[PDB]
This record gives sequence, C-alpha cells and structure tokens, in this order.
Amino acid sequence: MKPHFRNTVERMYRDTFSYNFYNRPILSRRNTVWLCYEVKTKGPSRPPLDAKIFRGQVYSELKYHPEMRFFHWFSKWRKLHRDQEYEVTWYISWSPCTKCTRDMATFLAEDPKVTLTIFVARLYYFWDPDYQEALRSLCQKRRATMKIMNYDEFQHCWSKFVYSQRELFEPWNNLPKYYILLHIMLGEILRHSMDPPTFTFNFNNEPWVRGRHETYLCYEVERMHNDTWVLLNQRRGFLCNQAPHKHGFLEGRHAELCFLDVIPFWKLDLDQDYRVTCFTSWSPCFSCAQEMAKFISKNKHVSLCIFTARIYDDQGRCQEGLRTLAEAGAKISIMTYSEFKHCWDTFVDHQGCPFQPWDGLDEHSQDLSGRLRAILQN
Amino acid sequence: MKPHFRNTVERMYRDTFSYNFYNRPILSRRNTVWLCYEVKTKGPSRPPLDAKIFRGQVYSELKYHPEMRFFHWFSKWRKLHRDQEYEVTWYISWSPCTKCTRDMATFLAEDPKVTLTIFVARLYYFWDPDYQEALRSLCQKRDGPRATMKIMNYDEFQHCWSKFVYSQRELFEPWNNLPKYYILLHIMLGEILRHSMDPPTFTFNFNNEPWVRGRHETYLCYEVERMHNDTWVLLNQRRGFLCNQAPHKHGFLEGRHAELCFLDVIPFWKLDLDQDYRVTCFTSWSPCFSCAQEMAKFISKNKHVSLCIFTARIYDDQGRCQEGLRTLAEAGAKISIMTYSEFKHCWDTFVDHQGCPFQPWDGLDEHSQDLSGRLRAILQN
Amino acid sequence: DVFLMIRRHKTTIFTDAKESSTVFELKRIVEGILKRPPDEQRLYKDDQLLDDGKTLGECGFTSQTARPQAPATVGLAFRCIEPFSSP
Amino acid sequence: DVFLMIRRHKTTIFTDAKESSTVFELKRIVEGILKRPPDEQRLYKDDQLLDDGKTLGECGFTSQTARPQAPATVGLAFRCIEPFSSP
Amino acid sequence: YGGCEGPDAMYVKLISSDGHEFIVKREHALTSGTIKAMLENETNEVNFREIPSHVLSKVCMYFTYKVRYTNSSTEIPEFPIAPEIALELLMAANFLDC
Amino acid sequence: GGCEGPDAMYVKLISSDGHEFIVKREHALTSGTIKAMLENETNEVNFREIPSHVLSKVCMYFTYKVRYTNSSTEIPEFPIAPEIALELLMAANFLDC
Amino acid sequence: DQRSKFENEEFFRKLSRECEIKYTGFRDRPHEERQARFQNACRDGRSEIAFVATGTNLSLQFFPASWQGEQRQTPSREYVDLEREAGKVYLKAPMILNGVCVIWKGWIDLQRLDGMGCLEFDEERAQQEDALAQQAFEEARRRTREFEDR
Amino acid sequence: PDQRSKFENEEFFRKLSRECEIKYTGFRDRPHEERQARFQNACRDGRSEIAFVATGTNLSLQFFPASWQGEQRQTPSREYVDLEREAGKVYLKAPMILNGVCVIWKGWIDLQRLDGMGCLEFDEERAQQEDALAQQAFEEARRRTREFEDR
Amino acid sequence: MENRWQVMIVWQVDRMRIRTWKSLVKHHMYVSGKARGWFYRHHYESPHPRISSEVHIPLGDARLVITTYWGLHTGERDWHLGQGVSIEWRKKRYSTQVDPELADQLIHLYYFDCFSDSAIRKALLGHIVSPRCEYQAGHNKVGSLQYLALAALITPKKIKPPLPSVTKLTEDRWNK
Amino acid sequence: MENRWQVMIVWQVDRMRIRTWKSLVKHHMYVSGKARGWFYRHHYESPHPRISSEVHIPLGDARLVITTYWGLHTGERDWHLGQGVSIEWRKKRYSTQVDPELADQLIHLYYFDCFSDSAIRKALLGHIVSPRCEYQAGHNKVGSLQYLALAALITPKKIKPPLPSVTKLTEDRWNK
RNA sequence: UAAAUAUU
RNA sequence: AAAAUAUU
Ligand SMILES: [Zn+2]
Ligand SMILES: [Zn+2]
Ligand SMILES: [Zn+2]
Ligand SMILES: [Zn+2]
Ligand SMILES: [Zn+2]
Ligand SMILES: [Zn+2]
Repeated sequence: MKPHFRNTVERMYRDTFSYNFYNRPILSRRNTVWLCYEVKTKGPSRPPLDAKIFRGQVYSELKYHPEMRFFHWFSKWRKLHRDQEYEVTWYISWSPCTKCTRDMATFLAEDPKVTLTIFVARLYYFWDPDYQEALRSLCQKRRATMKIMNYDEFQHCWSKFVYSQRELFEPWNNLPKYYILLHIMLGEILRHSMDPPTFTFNFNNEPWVRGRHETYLCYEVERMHNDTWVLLNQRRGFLCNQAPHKHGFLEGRHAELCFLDVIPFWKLDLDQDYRVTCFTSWSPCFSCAQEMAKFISKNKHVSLCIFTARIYDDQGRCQEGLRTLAEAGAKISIMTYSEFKHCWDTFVDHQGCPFQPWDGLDEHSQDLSGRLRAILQN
Repeated sequence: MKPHFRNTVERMYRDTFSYNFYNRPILSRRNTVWLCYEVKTKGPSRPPLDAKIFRGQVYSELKYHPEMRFFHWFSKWRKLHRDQEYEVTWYISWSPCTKCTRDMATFLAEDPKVTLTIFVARLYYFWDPDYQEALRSLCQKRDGPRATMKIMNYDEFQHCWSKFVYSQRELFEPWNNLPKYYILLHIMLGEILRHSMDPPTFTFNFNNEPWVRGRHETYLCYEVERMHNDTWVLLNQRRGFLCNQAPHKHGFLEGRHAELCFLDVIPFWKLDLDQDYRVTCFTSWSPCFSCAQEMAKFISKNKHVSLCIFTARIYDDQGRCQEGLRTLAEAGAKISIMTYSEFKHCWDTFVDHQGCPFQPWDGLDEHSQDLSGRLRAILQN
Repeated sequence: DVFLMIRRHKTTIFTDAKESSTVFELKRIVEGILKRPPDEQRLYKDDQLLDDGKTLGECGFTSQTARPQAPATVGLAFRCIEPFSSP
Repeated sequence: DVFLMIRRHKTTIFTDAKESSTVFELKRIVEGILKRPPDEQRLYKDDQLLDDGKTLGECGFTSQTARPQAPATVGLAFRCIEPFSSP
Repeated sequence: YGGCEGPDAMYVKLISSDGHEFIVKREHALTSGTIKAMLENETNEVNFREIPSHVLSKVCMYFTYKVRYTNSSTEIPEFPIAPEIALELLMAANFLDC
Repeated sequence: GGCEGPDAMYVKLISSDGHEFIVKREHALTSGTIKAMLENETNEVNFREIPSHVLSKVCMYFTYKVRYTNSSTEIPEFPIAPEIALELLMAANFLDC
Repeated sequence: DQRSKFENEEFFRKLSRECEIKYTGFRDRPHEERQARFQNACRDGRSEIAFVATGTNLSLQFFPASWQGEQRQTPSREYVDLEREAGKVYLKAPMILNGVCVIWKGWIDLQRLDGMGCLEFDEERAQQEDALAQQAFEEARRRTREFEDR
Repeated sequence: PDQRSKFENEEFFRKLSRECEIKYTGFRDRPHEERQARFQNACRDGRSEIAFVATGTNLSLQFFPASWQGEQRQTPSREYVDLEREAGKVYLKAPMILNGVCVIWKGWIDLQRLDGMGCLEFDEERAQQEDALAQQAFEEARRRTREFEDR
Repeated sequence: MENRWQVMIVWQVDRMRIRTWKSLVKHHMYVSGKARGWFYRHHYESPHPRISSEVHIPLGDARLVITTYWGLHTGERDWHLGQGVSIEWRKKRYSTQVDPELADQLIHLYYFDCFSDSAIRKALLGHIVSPRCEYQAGHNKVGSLQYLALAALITPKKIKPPLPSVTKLTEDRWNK
Repeated sequence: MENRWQVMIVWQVDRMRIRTWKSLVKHHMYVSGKARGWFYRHHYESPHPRISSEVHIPLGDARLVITTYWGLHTGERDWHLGQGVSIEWRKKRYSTQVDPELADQLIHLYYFDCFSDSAIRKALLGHIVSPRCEYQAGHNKVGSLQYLALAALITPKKIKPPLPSVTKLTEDRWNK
C-alpha cells in the first residue's frame, strides 16, 4: 500500500498550495516542484484548450522533472496540428534548473511557432554563476518570458489550480516584500536596462518639470583590493518606486527603501570594504534619508554615495535629513554630463546610440550644484 | 539515499505543528501521529525531568506506534529509581488506537506508580464501538490505570508551542475555529466516557425555587430516542449534558449558549433523514430569546427531529423570553416543566449518585404547579 | 490415495492406489496391462531390491513422498532406469 | 607479467613470467627446482599434452586467463591431476 | 477391470513422438478434447508426431492433477512449471486443448 | 637460481594434508612467522594444521599482495567464500598475514 | 442441478459433514455468566448470537430481524428452540450458499455452550425461488476470464 | 631521501611522473581562433583562470591568479610561465606538494592547438625548507589505518 | 420461537485487515481508475447497529456486496477477531451468500484486465503479450494447462497498491 | 613585473555529485550524530570568486579541507564537468594536496567505526563481532589478510544515506 | 467541507 | 534562524 510517486494531478489542496508557493527568497524543505500550465492558440480571451499540473522531486533524474515531462507530453500533443501556433503559460513553484533551462532553450529553438511565458514563486539557486548564464541564454536572447509571481498570478493559481471551495485567497504575511526582493534579484540576474525614453524623461536636471511622480534608482557596487576599486559586475541594476496598491503595498514603498531592503541579501563580507554608488532622479526624502543614515551607521563596511538629477525639497525637512546623511558619511553630489552619459551607456538598452544632451544641461547642473553645496557646510 | 525513518525529534517546525495539530474533529491526510511528552516527579511543580517527541504512522506496525515506543522506553528508564512517583503528560495529535489503548491499560495496571494524563487534539475513530469500549475500560474505570484523557484547549496548544516547537521570537496564533472544535470534541468525549455531575452541582443548580440568587450558568441534559415499529427506543449512545461557555478572550469572546452548543453538536450525530428521532432536553433555565429563535429555525429545517424541552425554572427578561417560547412552541417544540418524576429521572441518569436515593427539596410540588400554570398562561397568551 | 508412475524399458503406467495397499496389490494392478503373473514380476525402488511382501508403511514412503504433482518413481522387471527426454 | 601454476605429483611452483616467454623458458625456470633437463619434460593444459616447442599466443592463453587470483592451470610430466583438499 | 485390447480399454496407450509409451485411463484423456474425439471406439492406441517424451509425461501428470482436483476447490496444491519448458508445454496444450 | 643451495629462490611449504608447495623467499617475507623462521641454513617449512587448500589460498594472498604491494590504481578484487573464510582467517592469524 | 451441486461438490469449506461448533460470545466472562446470558439472549431475540466452527474461520451469526430493517419474506421457518430438550437448544436456519439453497441445522448444550451442526439440502425452496435469478447466477459462476477479451 | 624514494617508487597521486599529454579546455564551444586569442590573453594578463587537463583522466591543473587567494603565500621556489623562449610554445613551471612530497610540474603548450605535454619532477630545494613536524605528521597520517587500532 | 432472525455467514477477520481493505478499495476508486464504478457506504449510511461499511460492486445487472461488522462479541480472548466480513450476491429481490474465492472469480470476470484470446497465438509466434492478467486472485481454482503455462512463461503484473482481493481479506490467518 | 599565481589540483566532477556530497555532509552533520565536528562554510563565507564551499575535517593537529568550485571554463563541451573538487592538508603554515583515496583513509582514521582489536577472535569463537566497519572507503588500500577474511566472514554495515566519501565524490564517470 | 494509509 | 534532498 505504497503507491508510486504521483507525478500528475488536476488540482492541489489548499494546505499544499500554501506550503509550497510561499515565496520567501531563502526557503528550505520545499523539495517538490509543482508546475501548473496552460496552453492556448494565439487567439486571446478564449477558454484554454488544455491545462494541468505536473509535479516532481528536485533530486530525481532530469527526465522526471516537471519541465522535461511537460515537454515530452507536448512534443507528442503537438503533432495533432502542425499549422497552429501556441502560447504556453507556466506557474512553477521552484525555478527551473541549469540543465532544464539549457534544454528548454534547445527545445524552443527547435520549435519556431510556440511562445513560452513562465512565472516563478521563488528563484532556485539564484546565486550560482552557471544558472545565471543559463537563464541569460534562455530568456533575454532573441522567446521565453520569465517573471515573478505577484498577487494577481497567485490569485489566478488559487482560483484555477486549487480545490478550494467557497474560499477567498488569503495572502501570507510578507508577500509584497518577498515579491519585490525577487523582482530586484531577477532584474539583477537578467541584466535589465531602461528604455531610452524612460531615462530621458526621468533624468532631466531641468528644474521645471511635469509629471515627475515616480523616483528611479540605478545602483552599482565596487570592492576594495590592492588600494583599488574593482567593479562587482553582479551588483548592478536599477529599480523604480512602487505606487500604493490595495493588494500590494497600501502605502507605496520608496525606491530607496527597496534598495535598503535588497542590500542585505548581497552578503557583503563584514571584513571587506565596499562602495555603493547610486543615481537617482529625485533627492531622497526625509524618511528615506533617515533610514539611509541609520543603516550606514549600522553597517561599518558599506560606504554609500548618492548622485542626483534633481533636489526634492518639501517643507524643508529634506535638507535636515541630508545633514544626518553627511554626518553618517554618505557623500551627495549632482549628475553632470559625464555621469549622465555613464548612466545612459550603462543602464539603458541604447542600442549603441550615443548620449544626446538636452538644452541647458550644464547650466542646470551648475544651478543644482550651487543649491546643494551650501547646505552641508553652511 | 533516503535516510531512515526519524522518530525521536527534539522539536517540530512551526508548519508541522500548525498542520498536524489542527483540531478539526474530522481531518483526512494526517497519516502521522505525533506524541509530545513530559515526565516529572510528585511534589512542587518543577521543571520536567525529561521531555521529547515520538513520531509514527497510523498504518505502521503496532510495536512502532508512538505510544508503545514511549512505554518501552519508560519500562527501562524507570528502573533507576524504583521508589519514584512519576507523573507523565502526553500531548498527542491523535487519540491512541484500540489496540494501543488496551496495551496501555495493561501497562498501567502492571505499574502502580505511574499517573498518566493525555491531551488529544483530535479523537481518532471516535465512532467505533470497540474503541469506545477500550477508552471506557482505560479511563472511565476508577480501578487500576485511572488514566486521565482530555481535549486540548488554548492553554495546552500554547504550552506545546512554547515547549515543543522551534517557535523563535514568535507568538502562538490560533487558527479560525479553535473554540468551536474544542467544544465539539469536549461534548463528544464526555458522551463517550459517560461523564456525570456531582450531587452538589445538581442540588445547587436544578432548584426550582422561584426566588434564587448567585447562579450565572445554565445546564442542559440531553437524550435521544428512535422511532421503530411504533415504539421509541433509547439510543443509549446519545446521552449526556453540558453547561454554557462563559465569555473568554482566548475562547468565545461572547460566551456561547448551551442551546447553541447543543445545536452545534446535533449535526455530528449523522441522524438518518428517512427515520424519525425524538430529542429530549432538561434545562435548568428556560431558553433565552436568541437561543429560542435559533432552535426554532433548526427545528424548522430538520424535519426528522422532534424536540422536547423541559425546564426547572423560567428565565424571563423584557418579556421577549415569552415571545421566544411562543415561537419555539409554534415551531413544533413541546415545552413542559420539570416535576418530581423528571427531577428523579435526571438524578438517576445524569448524576454520580453512588446508588443514593433522590432527596426532593421543600416546596417542589407547589413550585412545579405554579410554573406549570405560568407556562400555560404564557403559551395561551 | 497416491498417484504413481511405473517406468521400465520405455514403457510407463500412471495409476492411483491406496496407502495401505501392499506391493502384491501393485503387481495385481499392473497385471491388468502387463498380462504376466504377479508372483515373478519384480519392483525396484532407488536401485534397491524390494521383497515380495512389502507394505507402504514398512517401506517408509508416505503421501508426502508420492504426490499428484510429484509421483514416486519405481522400476519394473520380469523373468534400466531410462531417463526422460531433454529439450 | 603473469603468475603461473604447475600441477603434478603433489607439487606446485609459483612464479611470474613474461607473456612472450616460450615453453622452453618455463622448462628452464622449473629446472632450477626439479634438477632435470628441459628436453624430455612436457607440460599439459586441459588434459592435453604440450609439444616441445610452443608459445603462449599460439596456445591462445592471455594475461586475462592467468591472474594473481586465478592463475592458469597446467600439469607436468616426467620421464594425474590431483584435486585440492576439502573442508 | 478393462483390458486395453478390448473395447472398454480402461487404459489408452499413448506413444510419444520421441519414442516413449505411457498408458492413461480413458477419462483422463477425455479431459483432453483431441484424444476424446479420436477415441473411433474400435481404436485403443494414439501416436504423437511432435510431442517430446517429457512434454507428454508432464501433460499426463497434468491430467492426474486435474482429475484429482477438478471438484476440489479448497487449498489446491501447486503444479510445477518452468520457463524452459513453458513454451513447448503451451504448444502441446494448444494441440491437445488442455 | 638453484634449489640445492639453502638460499634457494623459493621455500618448501608442506601442508597438514601432506602436500608440498614452494614459494619465493621475498613473497614469504611478507609474513612475520615465516620471515623469522627463514635459520638461514634451513629452507623448509612445516605447517601443523593448515590444509592444502588453505595453504594454496594463503599463498595466493601472498602472490596478490606482492603483485599489488605498491600499486594503488584499479586494484582488483580478492574473491573469498564463506565456507573457507573462517579457516583462512585462522591461517592468517597464525601466519600474521 | 442444485441437488447435484450439493451432493458431488466440495462445499464452501463448511462441508455437509457434521462438525462441532461452539458459542464464542463473552469469551472472557466466567462460565456461569456466559451460559446465563446465552440462555437470556436465546429467550429474548433482541441481541445477536454467533456459532463458530472450531477448526475454521467460518461462523453463523443470528441477528434480530428488526436490526436489518424491511422484513424479508420467509417461505421457510427458522428458529431457536429451548423446548424440545430441557438441557439443549435446537437451531434451524435456511440459507442460500453459492446459489444452492440449504438448511443449516444444529444443537448446542446449555451446560457446555458447544455442540454439533450439519447442512442439509432443501428442495422446497428451490422450485419456489425465481428461475431468472438462479439461472443468471448459474451462468455467471461457470464462466472464466482467461481468453475471453476480444 | 624518503620523499625522493616515494616519488621514484610509488604509484604517484594517480598522476604518473611519466610524460602526459595535456590540453587547454576553456571556451571549448567557441571557435578555435577565439580560443587561441583568449588563451594568449589569459596567459599575458594574469587576471583570469587557465586550466590544463590530461586527455584520458579528470585530473587537471588550474592556475588561479595569486590575488584571488587573498593572503599571498610564501614561495621559496618560483612558479613561472614563459611566452618568450619560443614563439610558438608556452612553458609552465608549477611547484606543488602532492601526497606529502614536493614536486615541480613542467610542461609546454603549442598555442595553435592550445595543447601539448607535461611532466613531473622531484623538487629537492624546498623539501628541507618546509617545516619538519608537519611532514612527519602527514607521513604518520598516511601510514596508520583504523583496522584493529581502537581498544 | 416467536422471535425472528436473519442468518448470515460471517468470516471472522482482524480489524487491520478491514481498514487495509477500505484503504485499497478507496484508493482504486479515486486515486486509480481501476475500481471506478464501485460504491462505498460509510457506517452512518445503514441503520444496522453492527454494519461498519458496505462495498457495492455492480456486476452487469446484478451486484456483489461486501459488508464489515463491528462490535461482535465473537472477538477472540485477545480480540484477534472482533470484526467480521460477509459477501452477498443480490439481484433485485433475489440474494445469495457467496464464498470469497468465487467472489473474486466473479469480480475478475468483469473489472480487472486479463490475458486476451490473442495471448495464445501471440505466445506461439514469440510476440509480446498485452494485455495480461494482473489479478492473480481471479484464477485461484485449477485452471487449464494453457493458463498455467502462460502464467509461467510471462509473469503477472504486480500492482502497487495490490488490487482489493476478497480472498486475501477473508483468509484464515489465526488458524493458518 | 610578471604575474603571480597559486597552483592547485582540481578533479573535474559533475554538479550533481557536488550536490549529493553536500547533502550527505549536511545530513550526517545534523540529522545523524556521526559527522559531528565537521565544519562547513557556505559560498558567501570566502572571498574566492570560484570557491563554492569548504568542508574542514580536523584530524588532531592537522586539518583536511575539501573545496569545490564554481564557474571554471574548463567545463566540458556538454558541460559534463563544469565544476571541480580539491583536497588540502593544512597544519600551521604547511599545506599540501592529497589524493581522494588517501583522503578517505585519512578521515576514516578517527571518524567512522571499524573492526576493533578483539574483532578477529570472535570469528573463531563464534561470537558476534562488534563494532563492524561502516565506511569501506577508509580501507581502499590492500590490507592484512586478517582484516580481509574478517570482512568476508561478516558483511559490512550499509548505512542510509551512505557516509560521504571523497572517492565517490571524485570518481571518474565520463571515461573511467 | 475530509468518517479518514484517498500518504498532494 | 532556513544559501536549501538537514526526507517534520
Ligand atoms: Zn529541473
Ligand atoms: Zn523618499
Ligand atoms: Zn496505536
Ligand atoms: Zn441563550
Ligand atoms: Zn486474470
Ligand atoms: Zn572501517
């Protein structure tokens, strides 16, 4: 009375769904991998023609992994209609493995009429160089669209791929923090970059602007060695503020807060000296500045440096926060032509276009520098 | 490759505790038995001399069941001090099985220096006649083992979370229906073990003197009978009593009423829809208005149950209690008053009278007649 | 009852008999086919010479020894243990 | 190199030799013990007499046949394959 | 008491293709359809063209087994069969309809 | 090499059953008992209890160990059977193999 | 055909040959209590009484006809008699086993609480029993599964 | 003397002192010209890692930049790479301590094939320079066996 | 007299065998499609004070009902045999008790896969045989030499969990 | 100024073998009580850009350090062998590489159980031998015939999961 | 909306 | 706490 490993189901129990899809970035004992999939013609907004669930142990043989088993079934099912193009959607608890990623790349390169979207609750072995390279080859190269699961996708899975009866989805405690951490880490891995228009809009030193309701932050890190700075090519990326949302954060988090939330994951050695360079469209507000000051005081090793395109002054408390930032040791500056060009060439998919400065860039930079310089000492 | 079965963990993970010990009376997929235990000496309440967790499977071999493992270990560990009195406390996710209950009875009979207390999150196969007999022989009997069995409350769950979980800098968060499930399990276990009131409680509460003082509870004693061949046959299984749950921060915020607890336990009897049943209740205080309304609704929905309420007194407030009685009677209920015959029957059936006779109090007949007239007027007005 | 097979010179008989039946009864039974007097007809067991009077019990053979799925083997002679064929 | 066994008249000699070594070299080796001329002595394999002039490759034996745990077995003759003892 | 030479033989003669001869009661062969049809009443000897001696020995033992336990349905004993003989035994059974 | 001289290439080993083998001196040096026994004037060994098959097996062990005394790459197996394992163990204990 | 099946067959592991049976209830209880409550139950007809053959696992259980529910028409009379002999109880129970109707008869001594039982054929129930169902069962039990799937 | 005797008469590390064919493995998949250019650049700069593997085994030698190790290790003997002795060959010299005995691994790689040969030689210089107690500790660790030692 | 009864043959089994039976039947009714079409009644679905369950197996137009019982005083001194089993074959109002072996023979006649008629010819041609018998309990009588030979050459399937066998349920283990 | 290098020995292994080693080392470090005293360093506890983990196995004064590695371009065409293993013997300043077989013989000197001194006698006396060797990689060399005979007489213990071995970790698979 | 080894 | 097959 010990049935064989059941590697396929139609829906999963509520306790199972809650125990497996809990998306803490560093979670143990989730040894099984679940994969709820849907297939549908390219014609949108019609009931899917097939949708099921494949499960499998992580430490099994590669052929029993849910991804490989799904592709094995799909290869046979695809001969039915060779003239029809398909879109496939995955919701998988653990992210695929290196071998699975490479083999999915091969499988999809073989098929020119199948689009694949993947949603992951957590990233599996996100700190292994080969897994990073395998994901880079699979996804960005150009179609496999790997994303993280949000409240919407979790609710969709709960509604369609769970036996829940007359039950409403109940998010666990830290769902939004974990989601944003995973989003930041995946963006760091895949090496996402801004579109040219977005940076052009959001990084104008021009004091007079319109619609500047969102704050960006483009970061990078440098390590000490031989009295020299070495770029840590892992620690590079950017992020933007999250607007308040009923299901997400009720009060939208500030890009600076997300940056401070992600910094601890890097496991920067306590005995090593690191410089964290940041570029921002708006100067940090008072609450953000206080958080940075206390964090930098707490962290001896880290050394923060902030460059800005504009000074966000409101009620005069921001300048007060800058004083405690400076006391902590955080050097604050303004973005000039050199730094603007560096951001354009480093954090934008410019397609090799050279930076095109706008009118009055130097004058605006000088005005901002004059405004900023006096506050610290005077 | 896969390690061997682990059965002597030190503490269990928070998800494990929340999953195994969820005390819904009817839970599937919980194919594992967890047994936390503590052992201490008789004297001032002191830190336990030992405490661990045994683990097993329900479908495994009896010699591997968690309870048998504990008794095997104890039979040896006790030899160090043969003159030591040992108090053992179990917190177990499933009540011991029939064979294990019998084996525990034999074990405890053999050893006269052990006192065993058991707290169970859920009752395992509580509808099995053989298991009921085994539980009765183990616990109900006052001879030999005198092993005590109880349902786990907020206090015991919190104690386990504090001492039998890797609960790091976190506080116990009860699941949704913990109080309701506790009370259902308590009522079922009392039904099984044939619990009975002490004489003082019945003498104090069931006094029909119209003017009373200092009595903030209501007691309800229930029996059931089945229709067959134009005869009513007593379902000796369905027989018990209960008292109102007063408000408590951990338990029911607004203390539940005995009538509502009774209506909550009726559905679990799984009475046949195609048969006819008669449920007889003896209450110390007449139903309140909200209770009575619910009871009337329940009677209306369930056409196979015929209710018969008897009351030693009438609790009337605002006159709305009279309305409640009127609607209850119109629903189909048969409301009457408790006389000498009914008081004697309740004394004989629901009390630990030790064979003693019934000693009616003064003015019983006059009070019964007066309350009968009052109820007649209320139903006729 | 016990079923027995008698084999001699590429000839065989399958027949059932009782436990108390003696070797005299065995020769009498095989008389119906062999068409020869039983006094001389000689039986053999395990290359051993059985005496003219020989009962099962004193022989030691039991119903366990002789089964429908494994009948006892005994040779015959008048006045060569031929093995079966092979694949 | 391969270790060889010789089996005759309740004696055996253990020695390692090259594969290309001819039977003449084996007889030279055993001469150091038997104090007899190589010419008349004849070896045996699988109860088959070995001619005066023979080679390992010609015999077909290989280093796999003769191992430090299961050496090739050959008898001897002068001018009976005695089995090993039993528990 | 039946004599093989007479009509009521009571013991039919079977000749193995290999060359061995057995003899078995009329009903025991009746359990096999082919010999039943063949035995026609004036014949008392059946010769096999391809069945080896061991195959015929085993099928005769099977006749004994079946007649002994045709009615019995309690604690039936085991009937030996081996893979090396299984295929040819199946062929013989199909030929004889066992 | 010559067997006439006491320092012969091999050494006589008579079995308890009454069977004689001969094995190199260097091979026998691996065992403490025979090493001490071979005294330089003597070139023969008498074993009170070792059966002929046990003597052959222990000599096979000497051959195997001398062949693979130094090598440690892809070492081959040394088959052993339970029916002879106990007496081989006793022989090794006596000979310090 | 039913008579032939009852006569020339190995029957159900409970052969028509008379066999010794015993009362198993209250295994543990003292003997006096056992026999007293046996007599009480036999007189009452409100409880269940079981007779087990000593050498096998088969047992005959008598339940009150009220327990099962809707009464089943009984062309034949079953009974437990305490009147034919003072110190013994007679038992008659009709049944249908493997498609053939039979009557199980037996007796139990009150002092020993164990006695004898036999199984007899019943032609009377046979002709009255429906031909359709019995023919269907006869067809269903003769068949085999091997080599029938097309 | 014991170290030299072991080197001469031991089955050495599974890496026999005899000459062995080795090849460069990095960037297997990339085309040969790219592999050659990358190998030459890696040799010149001293910033990346370069690995040479024997054809028929899984053993290989990795030349990590000494900076990665953190605290620079004292080197009584010099480890070096020649890109000057011959135009078409790259020579290597790696002092190591294998199985308790110090040796020098030497070898050459043709850059066109990024392949070549290598060998091991006994290192006499540092044998006496290395600490004393540690060598004998390793020798006893290599001699003892658990069998029949525990009481 | 004057007090009626109903009489049944009750094989005295152990409680562990009973739940193992319950586990297997549900498994193959839900987890696997093998025992789909079988019904299983819970203890509270029948008025009988002793009935513990009822497995109903439709056989064409008739049915096979296997019942378990509880609270029988027949339990051994050690309570090795407190519970019990009974097999019934009901067709409309007609009914008849059945033996466990004949019960499995009637079960395997419909539900579980077995050597098809083509098995003989496929084995003669040396070809692979499929489908093949996987329920050895449906042929517990003395089968034709054909079937024994076939079962010998090609092994029967070993399912996990084993299919519910009535013979295995009611096998006299205590009396061996 | 010419570059500086440090030279090390690495054994090409498969990432799955590294995973299993990790699993075994963790398990016997925590789940069991056998590998207690084994130190394990995570990938973030060392500055080396390639290192993945370090397992330290103190042997009295000396220390055995087994290291695995990341992101070595030497990986095979099919990436059968991207990662790598190494073994070092650190004592004070001195350090040296070691062979997988010698490494298991070294670790099995103080860690896992083996036939005791009196184990041989019980073979003759007919008693039960205890303790028995549970780690067969610590005797990979050719030992005295007494141990071989004792092992043949009494089978070695087979633990589940198997004790982590450097040999099994660094054994050849691609071509052997 | 679990009557429970239907081991998700 | 979880760097993750530490098989709760
Ligand atoms: Zn995978
Ligand atoms: Zn802000
Ligand atoms: Zn139990
Ligand atoms: Zn109320
Ligand atoms: Zn079948
Ligand atoms: Zn060992």
